[PDB]
Amino acid sequence: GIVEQCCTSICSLYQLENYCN
Amino acid sequence: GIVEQCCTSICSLYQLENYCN
Amino acid sequence: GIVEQCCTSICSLYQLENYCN
Amino acid sequence: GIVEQCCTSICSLYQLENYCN
Amino acid sequence: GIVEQCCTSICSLYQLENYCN
Amino acid sequence: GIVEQCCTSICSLYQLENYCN
Amino acid sequence: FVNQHLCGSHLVEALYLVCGERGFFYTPKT
Amino acid sequence: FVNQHLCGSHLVEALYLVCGERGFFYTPKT
Amino acid sequence: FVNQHLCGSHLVEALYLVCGERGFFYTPKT
Amino acid sequence: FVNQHLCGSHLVEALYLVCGERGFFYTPKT
Amino acid sequence: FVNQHLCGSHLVEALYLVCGERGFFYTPKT
Amino acid sequence: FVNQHLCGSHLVEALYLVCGERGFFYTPKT
Repeated sequence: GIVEQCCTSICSLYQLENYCN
Repeated sequence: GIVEQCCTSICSLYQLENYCN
Repeated sequence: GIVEQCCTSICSLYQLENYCN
Repeated sequence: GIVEQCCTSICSLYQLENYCN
Repeated sequence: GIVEQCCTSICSLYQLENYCN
Repeated sequence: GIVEQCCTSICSLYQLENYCN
Repeated sequence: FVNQHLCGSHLVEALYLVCGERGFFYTPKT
Repeated sequence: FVNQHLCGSHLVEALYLVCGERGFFYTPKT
Repeated sequence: FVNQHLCGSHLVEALYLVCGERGFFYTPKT
Repeated sequence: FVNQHLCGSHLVEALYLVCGERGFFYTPKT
Repeated sequence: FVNQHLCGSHLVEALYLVCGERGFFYTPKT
Repeated sequence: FVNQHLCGSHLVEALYLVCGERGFFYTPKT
């Protein structure tokens, strides 16, 4: 969901915001 | 709550479990 | 200039851009 | 012995104890 | 030039000096 | 001996060799 | 090579760095 | 010296290391 | 406590993370 | 991708974290 | 597995560690 | 601020980096 999505080749700055509180 | 509690001198292994999911 | 400025309490996102290439 | 054993996919908590002093 | 050269299997100590200021 | 000696303000490159195997 | 057990430890650093003071929930278990 | 903005980045590493596969919520904003 | 010799090693991580693909010059010697 | 020269630098972090105050011997040379 | 976006963050640590007080230019964009 | 429990985790990185392939004994308990 997030690990396998960003641990493959880093996610974009906005993609990380989706997991922000 | 957790940062100021463990960023001061590290918390114990059990104290970290309180923040586990 | 940059180390003593950000190693004290972290700089802002824009402040880091000043050192970008 | 320990590097090639844990640098492949992380070792278990007990496996690390074997290398404890 | 330097990343793809050292991020593959680490460069030698002297190779890093070439990128020193 | 080594932690309190290098965790204060970093040790010199040779000082670290004393702890090498 | 390691695995998620060590890779996620660094994904979180950039996570809360982008959130700034905000927080986030990290669950390494899809 | 840095601050929580960088200290918390490493507290999380040990956090999910103790949780193993479990997850946790990190909120650097008491 | 360490010193700049170790603190700067982590300031650069966020530096090029903000620059993305761009680069930057790091000189720990004002 | 790096190599053991950088991977072991992080295996030790969890090593003495599990040992707590105890110590350990790290030899990256089987 | 990550990518240069995270691998370079650690190559710089050894870079200025070898340079000592000197500095260096890091450009992750050949 | 953390403590030796986290500071030593990074002293070892430079330790075996200077030793190269050699190894070393790390005991955070004087």
